[PDB]
Amino acid sequence: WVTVYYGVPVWKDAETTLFCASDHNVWATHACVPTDPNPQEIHLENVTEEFNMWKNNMVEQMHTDIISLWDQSLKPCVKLTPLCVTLQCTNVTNNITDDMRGELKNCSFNMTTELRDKKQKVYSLFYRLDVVQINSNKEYRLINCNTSAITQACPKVSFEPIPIHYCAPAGFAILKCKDKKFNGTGPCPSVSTVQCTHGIKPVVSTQLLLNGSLAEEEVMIRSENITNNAKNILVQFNTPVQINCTRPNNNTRKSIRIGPGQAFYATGDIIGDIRQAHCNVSKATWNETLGKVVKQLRKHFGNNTIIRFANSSGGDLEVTTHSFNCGGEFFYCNTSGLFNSTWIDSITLPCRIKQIINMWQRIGQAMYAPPIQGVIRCVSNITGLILTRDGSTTETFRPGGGDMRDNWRSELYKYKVVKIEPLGVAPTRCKR
Amino acid sequence: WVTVYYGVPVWKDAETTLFCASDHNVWATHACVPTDPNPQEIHLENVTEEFNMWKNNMVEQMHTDIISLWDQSLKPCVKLTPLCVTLQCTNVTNNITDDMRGELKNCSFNMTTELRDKKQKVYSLFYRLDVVQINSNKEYRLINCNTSAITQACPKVSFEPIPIHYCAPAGFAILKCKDKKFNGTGPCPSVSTVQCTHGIKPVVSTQLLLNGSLAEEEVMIRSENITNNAKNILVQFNTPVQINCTRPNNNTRKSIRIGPGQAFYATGDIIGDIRQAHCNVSKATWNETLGKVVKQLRKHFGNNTIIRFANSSGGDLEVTTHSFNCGGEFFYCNTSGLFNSTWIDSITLPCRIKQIINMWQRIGQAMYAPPIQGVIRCVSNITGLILTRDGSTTETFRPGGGDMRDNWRSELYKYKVVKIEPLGVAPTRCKR
Amino acid sequence: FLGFLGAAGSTMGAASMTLTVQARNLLLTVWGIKQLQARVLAVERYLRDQQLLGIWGCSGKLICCTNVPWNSSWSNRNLSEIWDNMTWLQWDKEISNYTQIIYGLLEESQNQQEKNEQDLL
Amino acid sequence: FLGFLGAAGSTMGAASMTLTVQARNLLLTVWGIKQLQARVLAVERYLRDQQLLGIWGCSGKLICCTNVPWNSSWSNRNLSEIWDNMTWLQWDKEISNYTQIIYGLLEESQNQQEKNEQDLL
Amino acid sequence: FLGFLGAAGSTMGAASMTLTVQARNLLLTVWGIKQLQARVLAVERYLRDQQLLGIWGCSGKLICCTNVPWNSSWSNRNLSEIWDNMTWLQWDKEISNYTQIIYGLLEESQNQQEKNEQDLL
Ligand SMILES: *[C@@H]1O[C@H](CO)[C@@H](O[C@@H]2O[C@H](CO)[C@@H](O[C@@H]3O[C@H](CO)[C@@H](O)[C@H](O[C@H]4O[C@H](CO)[C@@H](O)[C@H](O)[C@@H]4O)[C@@H]3O)[C@H](O)[C@H]2NC(C)=O)[C@H](O)[C@H]1NC(C)=O
Ligand SMILES: *[C@@H]1O[C@H](CO)[C@@H](O[C@@H]2O[C@H](CO)[C@@H](O[C@@H]3O[C@H](CO)[C@@H](O)[C@H](O[C@H]4O[C@H](CO)[C@@H](O)[C@H](O)[C@@H]4O)[C@@H]3O)[C@H](O)[C@H]2NC(C)=O)[C@H](O)[C@H]1NC(C)=O
Ligand SMILES: *[C@@H]1O[C@H](CO)[C@@H](O[C@@H]2O[C@H](CO)[C@@H](O)[C@H](O)[C@H]2NC(C)=O)[C@H](O)[C@H]1NC(C)=O
Ligand SMILES: *[C@@H]1O[C@H](CO)[C@@H](O[C@@H]2O[C@H](CO)[C@@H](O)[C@H](O)[C@H]2NC(C)=O)[C@H](O)[C@H]1NC(C)=O
Ligand SMILES: *[C@@H]1O[C@H](CO)[C@@H](O[C@@H]2O[C@H](CO)[C@@H](O)[C@H](O)[C@H]2NC(C)=O)[C@H](O)[C@H]1NC(C)=O
Ligand SMILES: *[C@@H]1O[C@H](CO)[C@@H](O[C@@H]2O[C@H](CO)[C@@H](O)[C@H](O)[C@H]2NC(C)=O)[C@H](O)[C@H]1NC(C)=O
Ligand SMILES: *[C@@H]1O[C@H](CO)[C@@H](O[C@@H]2O[C@H](CO)[C@@H](O)[C@H](O)[C@H]2NC(C)=O)[C@H](O)[C@H]1NC(C)=O
Ligand SMILES: *[C@@H]1O[C@H](CO)[C@@H](O[C@@H]2O[C@H](CO)[C@@H](O)[C@H](O)[C@H]2NC(C)=O)[C@H](O)[C@H]1NC(C)=O
Ligand SMILES: *[C@@H]1O[C@H](CO)[C@@H](O[C@@H]2O[C@H](CO)[C@@H](O)[C@H](O)[C@H]2NC(C)=O)[C@H](O)[C@H]1NC(C)=O
Ligand SMILES: *[C@@H]1O[C@H](CO)[C@@H](O)[C@H](O)[C@H]1NC(C)=O
Ligand SMILES: *[C@@H]1O[C@H](CO)[C@@H](O)[C@H](O)[C@H]1NC(C)=O
Ligand SMILES: *[C@@H]1O[C@H](CO)[C@@H](O)[C@H](O)[C@H]1NC(C)=O
Ligand SMILES: *[C@@H]1O[C@H](CO)[C@@H](O)[C@H](O)[C@H]1NC(C)=O
Ligand SMILES: *[C@@H]1O[C@H](CO)[C@@H](O)[C@H](O)[C@H]1NC(C)=O
Ligand SMILES: *[C@@H]1O[C@H](CO)[C@@H](O)[C@H](O)[C@H]1NC(C)=O
Ligand SMILES: *[C@@H]1O[C@H](CO)[C@@H](O)[C@H](O)[C@H]1NC(C)=O
Ligand SMILES: *[C@@H]1O[C@H](CO)[C@@H](O)[C@H](O)[C@H]1NC(C)=O
Ligand SMILES: *[C@@H]1O[C@H](CO)[C@@H](O)[C@H](O)[C@H]1NC(C)=O
Ligand SMILES: *[C@@H]1O[C@H](CO)[C@@H](O)[C@H](O)[C@H]1NC(C)=O
Ligand SMILES: *[C@@H]1O[C@H](CO)[C@@H](O)[C@H](O)[C@H]1NC(C)=O
Ligand SMILES: *[C@@H]1O[C@H](CO)[C@@H](O)[C@H](O)[C@H]1NC(C)=O
Ligand SMILES: *[C@@H]1O[C@H](CO)[C@@H](O)[C@H](O)[C@H]1NC(C)=O
Ligand SMILES: *[C@@H]1O[C@H](CO)[C@@H](O)[C@H](O)[C@H]1NC(C)=O
Ligand SMILES: *[C@@H]1O[C@H](CO)[C@@H](O)[C@H](O)[C@H]1NC(C)=O
Ligand SMILES: *[C@@H]1O[C@H](CO)[C@@H](O)[C@H](O)[C@H]1NC(C)=O
Ligand SMILES: *[C@@H]1O[C@H](CO)[C@@H](O)[C@H](O)[C@H]1NC(C)=O
Ligand SMILES: *[C@@H]1O[C@H](CO)[C@@H](O)[C@H](O)[C@H]1NC(C)=O
Ligand SMILES: *[C@@H]1O[C@H](CO)[C@@H](O)[C@H](O)[C@H]1NC(C)=O
Ligand SMILES: *[C@@H]1O[C@H](CO)[C@@H](O)[C@H](O)[C@H]1NC(C)=O
Ligand SMILES: *[C@@H]1O[C@H](CO)[C@@H](O)[C@H](O)[C@H]1NC(C)=O
Ligand SMILES: *[C@@H]1O[C@H](CO)[C@@H](O)[C@H](O)[C@H]1NC(C)=O
Ligand SMILES: *[C@@H]1O[C@H](CO)[C@@H](O)[C@H](O)[C@H]1NC(C)=O
Ligand SMILES: *[C@@H]1O[C@H](CO)[C@@H](O)[C@H](O)[C@H]1NC(C)=O
Repeated sequence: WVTVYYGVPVWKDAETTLFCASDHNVWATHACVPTDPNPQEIHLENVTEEFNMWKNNMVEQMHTDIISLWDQSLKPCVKLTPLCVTLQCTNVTNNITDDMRGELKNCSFNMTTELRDKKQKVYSLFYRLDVVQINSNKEYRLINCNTSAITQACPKVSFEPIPIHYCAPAGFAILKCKDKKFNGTGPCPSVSTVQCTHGIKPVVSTQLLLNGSLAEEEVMIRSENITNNAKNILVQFNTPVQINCTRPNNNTRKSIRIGPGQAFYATGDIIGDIRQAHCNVSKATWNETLGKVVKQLRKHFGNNTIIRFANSSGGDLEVTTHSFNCGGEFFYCNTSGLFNSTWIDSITLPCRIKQIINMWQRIGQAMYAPPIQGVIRCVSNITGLILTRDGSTTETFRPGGGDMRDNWRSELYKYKVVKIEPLGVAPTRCKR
Repeated sequence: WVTVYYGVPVWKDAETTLFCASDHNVWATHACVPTDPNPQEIHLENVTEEFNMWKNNMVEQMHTDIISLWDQSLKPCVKLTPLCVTLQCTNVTNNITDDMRGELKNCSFNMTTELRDKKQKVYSLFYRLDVVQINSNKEYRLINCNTSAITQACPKVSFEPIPIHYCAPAGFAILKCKDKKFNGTGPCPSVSTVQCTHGIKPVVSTQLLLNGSLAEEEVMIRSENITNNAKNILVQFNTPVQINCTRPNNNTRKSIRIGPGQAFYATGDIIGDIRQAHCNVSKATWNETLGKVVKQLRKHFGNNTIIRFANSSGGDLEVTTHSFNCGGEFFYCNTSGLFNSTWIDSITLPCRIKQIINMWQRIGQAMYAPPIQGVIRCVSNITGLILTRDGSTTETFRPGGGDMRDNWRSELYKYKVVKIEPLGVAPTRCKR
Repeated sequence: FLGFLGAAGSTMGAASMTLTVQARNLLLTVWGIKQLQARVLAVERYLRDQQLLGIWGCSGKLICCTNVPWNSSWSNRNLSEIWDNMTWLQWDKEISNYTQIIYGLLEESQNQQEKNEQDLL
Repeated sequence: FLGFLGAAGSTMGAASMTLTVQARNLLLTVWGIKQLQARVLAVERYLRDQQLLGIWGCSGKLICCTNVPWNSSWSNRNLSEIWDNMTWLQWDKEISNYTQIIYGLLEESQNQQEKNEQDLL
Repeated sequence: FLGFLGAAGSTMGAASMTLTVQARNLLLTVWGIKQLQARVLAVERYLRDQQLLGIWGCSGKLICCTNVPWNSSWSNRNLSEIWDNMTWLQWDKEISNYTQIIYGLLEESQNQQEKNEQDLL
């Protein structure tokens, strides 16, 4: 009566190590497995599987992998310890517009040279957000000097978010939920087995999610607990909103030798006029998009509820603004022009630029972003929002963010990792 | 009719990772598998196998392994950053012969001390090839100061080229071609299977191949394409030519403390007379050897062709001279006295010595070779040449080199790595 | 037809014809360690199942008929329901609590016949 | 006699008496990773062949007689040429294009008898 | 009863009923390498013994009866002493010098019957 089968199509929830695969990067370079040009996907008929995007450890793994890869790409680069000196700074007033009056500072300092016996007097431009006035009214220091060592990113390694595919090790499988109108939790039909995830771009941003995937039919609202005001709401658009960002300043770069085989990349004089960095969002598109978002929020809050949008709360620049990295430079844009309405050309968002960046939410590891020559222009898709609900007839929504896991959870919500358990027994009617 | 066999003696070409084995080294120390005192070799009767030494990835692997081992042996050693200072230099004129007038410089400088608050005035001797005049007519800097950081090799790790055996992992095998008069390509009979290669010494040199293996019967000319003047010709001798090199200067060494637990090894005053380093090649032996080389070149170029030898073309010292490392010091010898003839006591080759060495063909990692006390005398075998053909009745051959892979290709030409494929099927006459 | 896990939603007797489909899918130094650990684990898991089939006398088989009777207390169902209605995922849940009992019994009966077979030779 | 691969130049029927000779030869952290990868791979390759023999019903054997007929289109030669003239290296080249077909057929016939053997019990 | 190695002090015939007890117990990057090497080795040692049982024709068994006669020169004792008085540790010492001879004979007899079984089909 007892019979033993091996190769039985049974699985259990599991947590394992996934490996990266992909078709001068910060992240995946040669330490990444080449992908399968014709990957498989198998539809599972009559299979219902429970998914929970808020308990998905693929998110934790991706967070750890991208931070570790980030650090490994800075480890061999030039230390800028010799740069933490007293700076003598004045204002840049040459062909400066009103929007940036006081934003750039012209600083001179005594830097080391290839030879230990000699110093050189050099100057460079810094943004006001990179420096601290000390004491002598022209004396400044870089912002990180009392907190951390700073290194210069190697200007050969780009920050372009080249996609990574996560693949399961043998004995494991990745299940994908294809059920449209899947809100991140509970069971879903239409489950398929895949070898690897689709390519997910490690785009780093706050408030607005850029260059991600789109919802299949309608705008979707996902949250761990929609009635808990301490939780974030991830909003996935079913259409992109195009955003055009720029730094309209023709910059030049100069190399300062600071030691035997090391150089600092400094910003030289700006060619032409000096103007403020900004992003343009089409107003009509934004308005239609916001339309769809409210229609869906009402499904959870009432169709007779007043829904208001408001700008972010105060706090650190890295959280209160829309942070992104494009063209190799780090932008901090003011989104109060996008979130200012009751219910529901172009909208111009002014932006600030920084050179000294404290990544993720760490303290102790700062990096200096070498300046980029020429003029930067970026075109990207807003594919979703991170909102926080401020809270009896109205609700207020504000932009949120800063926890990078929310930016990956939004792409990995469809995937689950399971472990295959090939043995099983059953009654039959035979006897050895 | 179908039957399945496992353990079938079939193989395919393959590329794998081989491991090192061997019977205070730069290269193989304890991270190397002890060898088998009674290694096996199995003659394969009736097996013809195609070999191609120019596509042999064992060469690429060895090149990568020796560079990586080299770097790991410098990683923990003293940095000489504090040495890149302005030097005040004069000439060494005390008992200096004419051959070296102006070759050595007596330089003083302000060096750091164990204590951060104090400096010391020290002096040392440098070769003119190690320094650059700057500006003040006595001011010099070390040559690498505007290019790279320099580290001091640890004077406990020798550079002696102790042999390495390459061994295949299970499932793989190394096939050896024993066919005498094998020119590196095409099929050959007399193939045997070995567990590991013979011991190959990682001798680093240009132009002349030293201390390698000899041809079994006659001098052999090997090339990828003998009619392509862009390719090198490897010439393997069937007899050694003995070469005796020396640095006839009784040097002394002094230790300068430069920090808390670090010291710089400097060259002190030379004891006795100062004379030029040189190498002696027996003339008659060289002439007979060259005789044999031409006789064989004529097989490819015509027996009525005039064959001329000439010295190297201009360019970097590391290429135009015969570079080698012996006794712990790096020699650059002038070979124009060996390659100066139409067709076909001792020949004295003058040599230069350097302390600052840029290994392989890299830029950014320089090393300082601590001086060796006493007098250096080396005896070695020239076992082959690297020639380049300069090119309608005559051909000119000149010394070549600088690409280290050509020095290993000359020892690994006999070996091929294959993968064993133990399953196979065949018709038979049985039925389960 | 469908490949790996394609039969997951099929009934137990519709499935169990695809056993080779699933059986074949079981097969900077920090990234090196992570990948090797994943590969070493796949090997170890595979071998534990093979050892277990071996001690039960099922080595080399995907469908092994044993000499242990089925206890109705483990699952009081007939063959029609088990093989024609249920899927393997459902079955695994139903008898999860009896797996270790069954495994112990399978080992014991093999030890007994392995010895009887020696006495007969 | 000769050891590993000694029979490589021998004919197929002279060879195939040495199957255990070849079967037994299949078995600073950067150097650590390189060596472990080589060792892990040797294990994985070994196990894939063993799994394959298992699903074909040839587990535990070096010479396995199967129930799949030979198609003359794969190689129209008689036994005298195959076993007395040819070597295994030559044979492998001759039927390289049919290897996957043969492997698929071997798996199928095992699945069929594995099931017939259950019905007879 | 007692678990792993519990029978070590028992006689050979009292032991050898516990074979599954022992069979189942055979299964910062620097610490990573040390642990992986230990795990890789456990796998390699396991597989070498399994390969060896395979070439002797004992695959899948814990107690394998072979077709090789016992040479009294290896141990001139009767069954009563070997199975009722001696322990396995004592026995292993007594015949240590004959282990490789016995292993060679076991391989040879399997090669011969493996071939005879082909001729009979
Ligand atoms: C959202 O996706 C879009 C596209 O999918 C992405 O926009 C792309 O950004 C990159 C980087 O800014 C653009 O590529 C650059 O274009 C400029 C044009 O003058 C070139 O000069 C750049 O080349 C320099 O830098 C390279 C860095 O390795 C060097 O290798 C090279 O030699 C040059 O120095 C570079 O080509 C790209 O064109 C756009 N794509 C489009 C369609 O505009 C956007 O950034 C994504 N959004 C976010 C926030 O990531
Ligand atoms: C070609 O091969 C020959 C031999 O096969 C090889 O010549 C050998 O070179 C080494 C290194 O120069 C010689 O050994 C040295 O001899 C001197 C003699 O006074 C000793 O002082 C040296 O010992 C010191 O350095 C050691 C380094 O670890 C210390 O451990 C030791 O305590 C001393 O400090 C050392 O013994 C060797 O004798 C010759 N061999 C012969 C036969 O002359 C030659 O260099 C090879 N050619 C090339 C280019 O590699
Ligand atoms: C920043 O300050 C520097 C001086 O510290 C300015 O550079 C000088 O510009 C004058 C203009 O004629 C030149 O004559 C000097 O020779 C320049 N000095 C150096 C060191 O080059 C610089 O232009 C200022 N930059 C900005 C943007 O205001
Ligand atoms: C983001 O942009 C808005 C719009 O330009 C800034 O809003 C101004 O804030 C000051 C602060 O009291 C008000 O007095 C102005 O009237 C605001 N302007 C408008 C049009 O509302 C806002 O300050 C910017 N945020 C940050 C952090 O700089
Ligand atoms: C913004 O989103 C649109 C819509 O997804 C992207 O355009 C699509 O790109 C895919 C790529 O295969 C095409 O198949 C679609 O047909 C494109 N849609 C349209 C309407 O052309 C667009 O590339 C995205 N922009 C960025 C910067 O990623
Ligand atoms: C480092 O300094 C050396 C010495 O001044 C530079 O090499 C010289 O470059 C000039 C360029 O015209 C040549 O004419 C000289 O012959 C070179 N000298 C030698 C000894 O080769 C070298 O380029 C400098 N390196 C850098 C990165 O600037
Ligand atoms: C190199 O220069 C140094 C001085 O910088 C010479 O050393 C001096 O030699 C005189 C000779 O009597 C001594 O009195 C001094 O005390 C020495 N100075 C030191 C600091 O020791 C040195 O001999 C020169 N070396 C060569 C080879 O010319
Ligand atoms: C290598 O040695 C030869 C021989 O001593 C040097 O040859 C001399 O080169 C100069 C350059 O014009 C000639 O004027 C001499 O007549 C040459 N002498 C002989 C005997 O030919 C050669 O220069 C040395 N090479 C280098 C790079 O120093
Ligand atoms: C130079 O080559 C000769 C010839 O190969 C080497 O001497 C041989 O060394 C082997 C080592 O086992 C002996 O078996 C040979 O009998 C030696 N030949 C002679 C003629 O004695 C010599 O050692 C080589 N020199 C160097 C420095 O490697
Ligand atoms: C402002 O731009 C014009 C454009 O030609 C230039 O000539 C002028 O000198 C600039 N002013 C300053 C202060 O650089
Ligand atoms: C730079 O501009 C700011 C604008 O508020 C002003 O307060 C500051 O004093 C200016 N600095 C100098 C050096 O003139
Ligand atoms: C550089 O050092 C000199 C030394 O006198 C000092 O006067 C000068 O102000 C320093 N430069 C700066 C920009 O601090
Ligand atoms: C998501 O869908 C499940 C399906 O039952 C539902 O229970 C859950 O409440 C939904 N999420 C929200 C935020 O309503
Ligand atoms: C959602 O948040 C509310 C806020 O108090 C809490 O009471 C409720 O239990 C939460 N939902 C779940 C499923 O815990
Ligand atoms: C962005 O640039 C494209 C052309 O590259 C233009 O068509 C589009 O309207 C721009 N978007 C905005 C918001 O200006
Ligand atoms: C939000 O808008 C208000 C309008 O008064 C402004 O004061 C506030 O600073 C804005 N907050 C941010 C973070 O931009
Ligand atoms: C927000 O809406 C009010 C409505 O009167 C408008 O006056 C204000 O300028 C808007 N704020 C922004 C930042 O556009
Ligand atoms: C920046 O100025 C230089 C000066 O000639 C000009 O050639 C270059 O095109 C300018 N860059 C841009 C993006 O306009
Ligand atoms: C040259 O050598 C002799 C040898 O004794 C020595 O006495 C003399 O002082 C040396 N000359 C110099 C300048 O050192
Ligand atoms: C050193 O000798 C060289 C030989 O040419 C000469 O040119 C140089 O000026 C001498 N240096 C000193 C400091 O006398
Ligand atoms: C060492 O420093 C002193 C400081 O006055 C200087 O005069 C001397 O020339 C320096 N020595 C050298 C060799 O440069
Ligand atoms: C090497 O021998 C092969 C054997 O056929 C021949 O084809 C090849 O041309 C030879 N190499 C040269 C350089 O002639
Ligand atoms: C050898 O070099 C000549 C030079 O042009 C070339 O034509 C010939 O094809 C090369 N040989 C081979 C085999 O490619
Ligand atoms: C090298 O030295 C040996 C003795 O050690 C001597 O017999 C030989 O002739 C020398 N070679 C030359 C070229 O002088
Ligand atoms: C080669 O010999 C010639 C003879 O005039 C000489 O000029 C040339 O510099 C020599 N080349 C080398 C690299 O020694
Ligand atoms: C090269 O040969 C010529 C022949 O006359 C001779 O004069 C010359 O000195 C030789 N060159 C060398 C470097 O020996
Ligand atoms: C170097 O000089 C010292 C001075 O006594 C002497 O003892 C030593 O032997 C000399 N070295 C050589 C190789 O002659
Ligand atoms: C069946 O299981 C029950 C307990 O679940 C046990 O008491 C009974 O003896 C078992 N049947 C047999 C035949 O052992
Ligand atoms: C046997 O199958 C029939 C089919 O209807 C089912 O009703 C009955 O309950 C089954 N037996 C058991 C033990 O459940
Ligand atoms: C033999 O192979 C041919 C194609 O190569 C195929 O059509 C034929 O049916 C095969 N024979 C059998 C019995 O299947
Ligand atoms: C059968 O063997 C004979 C031996 O001469 C050979 O000639 C014949 O061609 C073989 N059969 C086939 C199908 O080739
Ligand atoms: C038993 O072993 C002895 C040597 O120990 C050997 O001579 C004898 O032939 C063996 N018996 C048999 C049957 O082979
Ligand atoms: C057989 O068993 C008896 C039991 O007493 C023992 O005395 C005898 O020596 C044994 N045979 C051999 C070969 O030792």
